[PDB]
Amino acid sequence: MVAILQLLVSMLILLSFALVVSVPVILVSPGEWEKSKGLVYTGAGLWFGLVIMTAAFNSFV
Amino acid sequence: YWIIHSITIPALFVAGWLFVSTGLAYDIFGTPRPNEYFTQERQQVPLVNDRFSAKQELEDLTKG
Amino acid sequence: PIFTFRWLAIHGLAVPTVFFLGAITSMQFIQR
Amino acid sequence: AGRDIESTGFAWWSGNSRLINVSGKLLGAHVAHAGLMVFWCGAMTLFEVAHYIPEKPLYEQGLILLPHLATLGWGVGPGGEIVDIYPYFVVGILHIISSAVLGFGGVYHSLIGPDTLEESFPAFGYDWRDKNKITTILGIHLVILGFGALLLVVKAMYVGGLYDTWAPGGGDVRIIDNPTLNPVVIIGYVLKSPWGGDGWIVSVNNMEDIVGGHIWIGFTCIAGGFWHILTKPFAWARRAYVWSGEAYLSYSLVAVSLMGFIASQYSWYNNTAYPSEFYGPTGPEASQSQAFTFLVRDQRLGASVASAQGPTGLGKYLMRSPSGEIILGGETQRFWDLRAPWIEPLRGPNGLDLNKIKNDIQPWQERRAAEYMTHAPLGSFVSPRSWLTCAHFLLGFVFYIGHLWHAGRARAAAAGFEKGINRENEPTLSLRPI
Amino acid sequence: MFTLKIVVYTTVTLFVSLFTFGFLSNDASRNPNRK
Amino acid sequence: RGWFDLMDDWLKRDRFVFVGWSGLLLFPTSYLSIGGWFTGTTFVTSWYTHGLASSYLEGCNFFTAAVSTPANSMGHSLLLLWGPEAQGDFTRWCQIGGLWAFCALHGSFGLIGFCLRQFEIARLVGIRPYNAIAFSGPIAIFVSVFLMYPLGQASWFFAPSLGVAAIFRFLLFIQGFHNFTLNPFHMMGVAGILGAALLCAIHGATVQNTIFEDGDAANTFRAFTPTQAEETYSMVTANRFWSQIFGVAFSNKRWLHFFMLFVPLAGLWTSAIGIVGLALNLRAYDFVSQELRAAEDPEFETFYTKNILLNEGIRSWMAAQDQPHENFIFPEEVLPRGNAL
Amino acid sequence: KLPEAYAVFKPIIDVAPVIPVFFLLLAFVWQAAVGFR
Amino acid sequence: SASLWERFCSWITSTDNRLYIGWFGVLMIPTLLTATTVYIIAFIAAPPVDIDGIREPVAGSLLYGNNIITGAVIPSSASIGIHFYPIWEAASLDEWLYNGGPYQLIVDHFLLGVCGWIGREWEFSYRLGMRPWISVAFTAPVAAASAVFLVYPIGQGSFSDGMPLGISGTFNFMLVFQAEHNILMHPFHQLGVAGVFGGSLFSAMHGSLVTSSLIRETTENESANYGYKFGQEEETYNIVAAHGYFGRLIFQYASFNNSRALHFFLGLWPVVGIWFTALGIMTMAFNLNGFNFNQSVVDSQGRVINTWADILNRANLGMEVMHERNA
Amino acid sequence: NLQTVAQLISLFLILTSGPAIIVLIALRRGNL
Amino acid sequence: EALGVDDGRLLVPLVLIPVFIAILFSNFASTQDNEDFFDTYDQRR
Ligand code: CLA
Ligand code: CLA
Ligand code: CLA
Ligand SMILES: CC1=CCCC(C)(C)[C@H]1/C=C/C(C)=C/C=C/C(C)=C/C=C/C=C(C)/C=C/C=C(C)/C=C/C1=C(C)CCCC1(C)C
Ligand SMILES: CC1=CCCC(C)(C)[C@H]1/C=C/C(C)=C/C=C/C(C)=C/C=C/C=C(C)/C=C/C=C(C)/C=C/C1=C(C)CCCC1(C)C
Ligand SMILES: CC1=CCCC(C)(C)[C@H]1/C=C/C(C)=C/C=C/C(C)=C/C=C/C=C(C)/C=C/C=C(C)/C=C/C1=C(C)CCCC1(C)C
Ligand SMILES: [Cl-]
Ligand SMILES: [Cl-]
Ligand SMILES: [Fe+2]
Ligand SMILES: [Mn+2]
Ligand SMILES: [Mn+2]
Repeated sequence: MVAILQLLVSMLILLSFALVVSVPVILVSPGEWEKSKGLVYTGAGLWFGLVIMTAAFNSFV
Repeated sequence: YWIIHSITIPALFVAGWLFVSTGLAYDIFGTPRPNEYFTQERQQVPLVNDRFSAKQELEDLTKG
Repeated sequence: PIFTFRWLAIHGLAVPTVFFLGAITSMQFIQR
Repeated sequence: AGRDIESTGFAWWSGNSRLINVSGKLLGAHVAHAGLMVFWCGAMTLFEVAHYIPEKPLYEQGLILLPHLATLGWGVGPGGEIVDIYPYFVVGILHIISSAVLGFGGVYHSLIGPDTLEESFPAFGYDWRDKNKITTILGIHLVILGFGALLLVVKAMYVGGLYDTWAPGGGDVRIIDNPTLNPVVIIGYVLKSPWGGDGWIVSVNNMEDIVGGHIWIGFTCIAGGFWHILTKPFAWARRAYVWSGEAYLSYSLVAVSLMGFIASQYSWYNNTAYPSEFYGPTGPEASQSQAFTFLVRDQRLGASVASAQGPTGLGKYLMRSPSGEIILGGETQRFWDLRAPWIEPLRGPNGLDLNKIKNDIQPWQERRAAEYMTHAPLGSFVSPRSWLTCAHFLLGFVFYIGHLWHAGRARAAAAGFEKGINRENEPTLSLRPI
Repeated sequence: MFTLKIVVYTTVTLFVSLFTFGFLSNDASRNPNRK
Repeated sequence: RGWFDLMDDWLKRDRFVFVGWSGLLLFPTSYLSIGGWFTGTTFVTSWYTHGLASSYLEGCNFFTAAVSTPANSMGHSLLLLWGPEAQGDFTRWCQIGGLWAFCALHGSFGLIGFCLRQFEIARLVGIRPYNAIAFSGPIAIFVSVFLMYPLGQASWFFAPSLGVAAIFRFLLFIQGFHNFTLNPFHMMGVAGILGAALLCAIHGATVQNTIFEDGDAANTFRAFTPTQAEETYSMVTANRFWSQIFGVAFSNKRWLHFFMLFVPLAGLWTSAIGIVGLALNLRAYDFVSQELRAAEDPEFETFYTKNILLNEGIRSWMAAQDQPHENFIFPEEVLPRGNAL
Repeated sequence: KLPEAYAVFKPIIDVAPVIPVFFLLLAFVWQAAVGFR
Repeated sequence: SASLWERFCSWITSTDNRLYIGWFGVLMIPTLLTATTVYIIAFIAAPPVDIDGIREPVAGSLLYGNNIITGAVIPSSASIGIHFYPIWEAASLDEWLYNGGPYQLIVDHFLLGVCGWIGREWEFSYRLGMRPWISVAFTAPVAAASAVFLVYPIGQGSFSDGMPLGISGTFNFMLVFQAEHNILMHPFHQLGVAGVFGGSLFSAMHGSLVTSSLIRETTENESANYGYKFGQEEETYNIVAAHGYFGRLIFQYASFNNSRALHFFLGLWPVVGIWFTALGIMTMAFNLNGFNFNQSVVDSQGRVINTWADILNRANLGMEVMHERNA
Repeated sequence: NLQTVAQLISLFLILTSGPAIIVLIALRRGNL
Repeated sequence: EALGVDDGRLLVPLVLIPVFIAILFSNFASTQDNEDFFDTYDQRR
C-alpha cells in the first residue's frame, strides 16, 4: 500500500518536471500549441489526476 | 589554447594537491603536523629565545 | 607568441594560482 | 517591441520598469511572484517538518513556520507539546501545490497573454490615472483582506480554536468564546504609547483581545472596501496625492516598511501571539526567568548567601521598581515590564509577593523558568525570535529606502524632470540669486 | 509639570498640523515645471 | 639611437599593461610581496614566533590566516634568508617569521615603485602629478604602521601581522596599550576618512541628481559621451541646492575636487603622525587632571576613566597570550575585574 | 520527520526552499541570453 | 496670494529664503534647535547621571570636571529602561536630570530633525526641479545614528546602552560593543569599513584625476581654481586625459569612461557600506553577533591551538569583565 | 552517503530545468 | 493613557489647534478648483 503511493507520487514528480519544462516552451514557441495544443491539456489533466490519486492513497497509508 | 590547457592545468592542480597530501608542505615550510605540536619533553609553547642561535634552537625544538 | 610580457605575467599569476588552488582543495580533505 | 532600451528608455537592470504601462504583463508578474511566495511557504514547511526532531522543542531546531502553525492550534496539545506534524505537512502540500497553479497563471498572463487588458477585458484594464477604477480594485482587495481576517476569526472561535499561553497550568488550545468587541479597548491599543511599559499594539497579552481586534479589522476592511468601490476620492485627496503606478507602489512600500518594523517588535517582545513554547522565550523573559530561578534556589535550601531576611530589605533577587512595586533585582531590573504566564500567578497588586512565591509556586513554572534560562536570546544558541526580528527589521529599513526612492521618482516623473534638468529653461536661472 | 506638558502639547500639535495641512495644500503643483 | 634610448622606447610602448622604467622596480617587488603573503597564509605557521596557528594548512580560514610578525627574540633584524638568523635555511627562515620581513620589505619597495609608476605615467601622458601625491597618504600609513612603529618598539614582533584577525588584534592591542582613540592625531585621521567618505557620497549624489536632460531615455547613463565640451550636470543648481539646504556650497569645481583630494590625504598624514608618536610610547594615554581628580574622589567617574579601566583589562587579559615570549603568568587575583573593583 | 511513505523524498524537499533564488538567477540568465537588450 | 493660508504656504515653500524651510523644515527646525540648545546646556552644566542605576552617578559636564574630549551627555538611567521619560513624567527637575532625561530629549528631537532633514532635502530638490535621490544618500548616516541611538537601546531594553553624546563616551560605546558582540568579526561592519575606506580612496582618486587634468585657463601668478568660472558651460578638466591616465595606471579595461556612471559609483559605494554597517548594528541589537572562530584549531591530543581570533577573544573578555561591575 | 547523492542529483535536475526552457526557446526561435 | 492624555485639558490643544488651522486651510480649499483632472497631479492652484 506504501510502494504504490511512492510510485504514484514519483510519477507525479516526473510529470510535474515534464510539464514545467514543456508548457512555457510549447506556449511561447510559435510552432507549437497548434499541432500540440491537446498535449498540454492531457498533461495538465493527468497531473491533477495524479494529485487526486496521491491524496486518495495517502489516506490508506 | 584548450589543447595545451587540457593537460597542463589538471596536472598542475594534481601537483598542488600532492604537495599537501604527501606531506611535502610540512617538511618544506616547517609547519607542524597536528600530532607534533607538543612533544613529550616539551608540553609548552616552543619559542625562539636568541636571534643568533635561532637555527640551532629550532633544530633542537623540532628534533623530536 | 612564445614569450610576451602579457604572457609571462599571466603565467606568473596562474601557475602559482592553480598550484595553490590544488593545495587548498587538498587542505579541505585533511582529517582536521 | 517594448522589451529594449531603444523603445522603452529603460535598461535591462531596470527592465521591470517597462511593465508600468502594460497591464497584462504586470498582472502576470504579480501572480508569478505570488506563486513564488506560496511555493516558498510550502517548500519551507516541508523542509521544517522533514527536519523536525520530536524530543527537541520547536525553537531549538531553527524553525519559524511550524511555530506559526502551532500558534493557530494545529498539531499542539497542552503545555505547547507537539502531538503530530501531519497538519503541518498538509499545509505545506496545499501551499506547494497551489503554487503550481499560481505560477502557471503568472507565466500565462506574462508571456502569451495580452500585453494590455483594457482593449480586450475592459473590466480589468486601468490607466493608473482613473481614480475610480483604482479605488475599485483597492476596495475589492480590501474586501479580500477583511475576509481573510474573518477567516482567522472563524478559526479562532469555531474551527479548533487558538493556542493560549495564558490558560491555567500552561498554555492549551482553547476556543475563544467571547472576544473583546468593545471599541474602547481596541482604540486604546491603537493609541497606546509605543515606549517601555506600554508597548502600543505589541503589548496585547490575551487571545480575546486579538480575536476581537481581528473581528474589528475584518469588518472595517469589508466596510472600507465597499466604500472605496462605491466612492471616488474627495477633493482634498485628489490634490494631495500623485496618481501613478510608482506613487501607489511607494505608498505600499512605506506601509509594508512600517508593518515590518511592527512585526519585528512583535516577534521580539510579544509572547501571546508568539508563544514561548514555540518561538522560545524573549530576551526579557529569559533574563527574568534566570533571576526567578536564582530566587527559587535561594528560597529552597538557602546556602547562596541568602538564608533569612537579613540581606537587603526584601529577599534576595528582589528590589522595588521606580513606581514602588516589588520586582526582581539585579541586572534584570530593566526587564520588570515583562508579563509571562509562568510568573503571573506569583504577582500580586504590589508586584511579586514573596510568600506567594514561597507557597503558591508550581513545578511547571519552575520547569518553564529553567528551560527559558537555558536558552537566552541576550545571553546567560540563536533564537528564532532573533532571526525573525533582525530579518524583518532589515526588510522594514530597506523598504523605507525603497519607498523614499520610488516616491521621489514618482514626484519627479509627475512633475516632469526625472530624466534631468532641461538645460533650455533651467529653474535656478530664473530665480534671483540669494 | 502639567503646564510644561500642555505647552509642549500645544507646540507639537501646532507644528504637526502646519506640516500636515501644508502637504495637503497641493504640494505637487509647487514645482518649476507647473503651468 | 643608443641602447638606453631603445630600452626607454620599449618600456614606454603602448601595451595592455604599461611597464615603464618604474616597472622594473614595481613588478618584481609587488609580485614577490603578494606571493609571499599568499605562501605565508597558505603554508607558513606562526607556532614558533607567536604560539599561534595562522595558515590554511593548520586549519585557518581567510579571517584567521595571517603572515605573522617575526619572533621577539629577533630584534629589528632584516631577517635576510642568508642572514645569521636563518643562514640560508628556508625552513628555519619561515619558522622565525622571516617571510613577514620579506613581504614587508618587498611591499615597501613595491609601493615606492607604484608611486614612481604614477609619476612616470603622469609625465608621459602630460598631466599634473596629483597622483603619487595622493598615494603618499597610503605610503605614509604603511611606513608609519608597518615600519616606523616596530622600529620604535622592541622588535618587529609588535608590528601588525598581515591578516584580517591579526589586524583586528593589532587594533585592540594598540587601544589597550596606548589608548589610541584618545590620541588627537588619530581623531584628525578619523575625521579625514569619514569626511572623505561623506564627500564621495555627497558629490556622487549631487552630480547624479543635477544632470542635464541630455537624452530621451529614462536611464540617463547613455546621455553622456566622453567627447563633450559641455558639462553633464548643473553646477548652478547644485550650488543653489546646497547653499539653501546646508547654508554653504561649492561654487568652484576645481576647489571641490582639490578638497575631495585633500581631506583623506590630510587625515592619513595626521594619523601617521599619531602612529609615529605611538612608536616611542609617546601617547596621549591619560589626562593628569582627571586621574588626580579620580584618585582623591572615589565618587568621581567619567567615561574616560571607564576607558582607562577597559584598557587595563585588555592589557592584563591579553598580555599572557599576545606576548608569549615574556612568559607572563598572572594569577586570577591580580586580573582586574568589574566585580571587586 | 516526514511521514513513512514520504521519507524517501526527503532530498528533493531539502532542495525545494532554495528554488526561488535560482528563479532570480534564471532571470539574469534570460537577460544574458538576449544580450541584455 | 489668494488666501492667508496660500500666502503662508508660498512663504514656507519659497526659494527666496536664505535657508529653505519647507513643510519638512517646519518640523525639522524646532526639533533640531531644541535638541541643539538642550545639548549645549547639558554639555556645559548638566548634573551627573546615574547611568547604571545603582546610585553611582557619572559626570559628563564641563562644570563637573570634564574637558571637551571627556565631556558627554550621559545616556538615561538603566532603571528608566526604554520608558518614555519627558520632563513632566519626572517628580522633580533634579530627578529628571539625575536619570538622564536630557539624553532622551536630545535623541528624540535629533532623530525627528534628521528625518525632517531627509524630507527637506527631497523637498528642495523638488522645488528646484532636480532629481530627488540625495536624500536616499543621506539616509545612511541617519540610519547609523538611529541604530546607535534608538535601535540598539530598543533591542537591549535600555537607553543606557545607547551611544553617549560625547567623544570618550563614543569610544566607550565602541569598546563595550566590541566586547559584547565582536563587531570586528561581523561581516556587516567589515562591509562598512570597506565602504569608508573605498570612499576615501575614491574621493582621493577622483580629486587627483580631475586636478591632474585641469585645462589651462589661468596664469602662473594666480591659483588654478580661478581657471574655473561659476556658471560656465564648458568642462573645466579633460575627461579623456584622466581616463587615459587611469587606464594606463592599471590595465585598460578598468576605467570609468562614462562620467555619470563614475559619479553614480562614487555615490553608491560609501552609502551601501554605511547601510550595511547600520544593518549590522541593528542585527547585533537583537544579538545576531559576528563570526565566532574561537578554538577552531586543535591538535591530535585535543589541546586547543590558539589563532588570532583567540587573541581577539582574549581582548574582548578583558573588556567584558571590566564593563560588568557585577559578578 | 546515498542521500547526499540523491540531493546532488535532484539539485542538478532542478538547475538544468531552468536554462533548459531558454535553450528550447532558442532552438524553436521563440520570443526569448 | 490614549495619546498620552492623562488630563482632559490636554485634549484642548489636540483638537482646537488642528481645527483652527483646518479652518484656514478651508479658505484655501474653497478657492481651488475641485473638479476632476485625470492627471498624475493637479497643476491648478
Ligand atoms: C520574480 C520576479 C520577476 C518577475 C515576475 C518578472 C516578470 C517579467 N519581466 Mg522582469 N526582471 C526580473 C524579475 C522578474 N521579472 C529581474 C530580476 C530582472 C533583471 C535581470 C528583470 C528584467 C526584465 C527585463 C529587462 C524585461 C523584463 C520583462 C518581464 C516580463 C516578460 C518577460 C519575458 O519576455 O520573458 C521571456 C523569458 C523567457 C521566454 C524564458 C523564461 C521562461 C519561463 C518564464 C520560465 C519560468 C520557469 C517556471 C518553472 C515555469 C513554470 C511553468 C508552469 C506551468 C508551472 C514579465 C512580466 C520584459 C517585459 O515584458 O518588459 C515589457 C523586459 O523587457 N524583466
Ligand atoms: C489598504 C487600505 C486602504 C487604502 C490604501 C486606502 C486609501 C485611501 N482611502 Mg480608504 N479606508 C480603508 C482602507 C484603505 N483606504 C478602510 C479600511 C476604511 C474604513 C475605516 C477606509 C475609509 C476611508 C474613508 C472614509 C475615506 C478614505 C479615503 C482614502 C484616500 C485618502 C486616505 C488618506 O489620505 O489617509 C488619511 C489618513 C489619516 C488622516 C490618518 C488617520 C489615522 C487614524 C487616526 C488612526 C491612527 C493610528 C495611529 C495612531 C497612527 C498610525 C500608526 C501606524 C504605525 C499604523 C485613499 C485613496 C478618503 C477619500 O478620499 O476617499 C473617498 C476618505 O474620505 N478611506
Ligand atoms: C514590492 C516592492 C518593489 C517593487 C514592485 C519595485 C519595483 C521597481 N523598482 Mg524598486 N525598490 C524596492 C522595492 C520595490 N521596487 C526597494 C525595497 C528598494 C530598496 C532596495 C528599491 C530600490 C529601487 C531602485 C534603486 C530602483 C528601483 C527600480 C524599480 C523598477 C525596476 C525594478 C527592476 O527591473 O528590477 C531589476 C532587478 C535586479 C537588477 C535584481 C537586483 C538583485 C539585488 C540587488 C540582490 C539583492 C540580494 C538578493 C535578494 C539575495 C539573493 C542572492 C542571490 C544573488 C544569489 C520597478 C518599477 C529601478 C527603476 O527603474 O526605478 C523606476 C531603480 O532604479 N527600485
Ligand atoms: C515571468 C518571468 C519572466 C522572465 C523572468 C522570470 C523571473 C524568469 C519569469 C518568472 C517565472 C516564474 C516566477 C514562474 C513561477 C513558477 C512557479 C512558482 C512554479 C511552481 C511550481 C511548483 C510545483 C510544480 C510543485 C508542485 C508540488 C507538488 C507536486 C507536491 C508534491 C508532494 C506530494 C504530492 C506529496 C509529498 C511529496 C511532494 C512531492 C513534495
Ligand atoms: C570563492 C571566493 C569568494 C569571494 C570572491 C573571491 C575572493 C574571488 C573567491 C576566492 C577565490 C580564491 C580562494 C582565490 C585564491 C587564489 C590564490 C590562493 C592564489 C594564489 C596565488 C599564489 C601566489 C601568487 C604565490 C606565489 C609564490 C611565490 C611568489 C614564492 C615566493 C618565495 C617566497 C616564499 C619567499 C622566498 C622567495 C620565493 C621562493 C620567490
Ligand atoms: C555570473 C553569471 C554568469 C553569466 C551572467 C549571469 C547570468 C548574470 C550570471 C549567472 C549566474 C548563475 C549561477 C546563473 C544560474 C542560473 C540557474 C542554474 C538557474 C536555474 C533555475 C532553475 C529553476 C528556476 C527550477 C525550477 C524547477 C521547478 C520549479 C521544479 C521543481 C521540482 C521538480 C523537480 C518537480 C516537482 C517538485 C519540485 C520540487 C517543485
Ligand atoms: Cl546577573
Ligand atoms: Cl565601561
Ligand atoms: Fe566630479
Ligand atoms: Mn547591554
Ligand atoms: Mn559588559
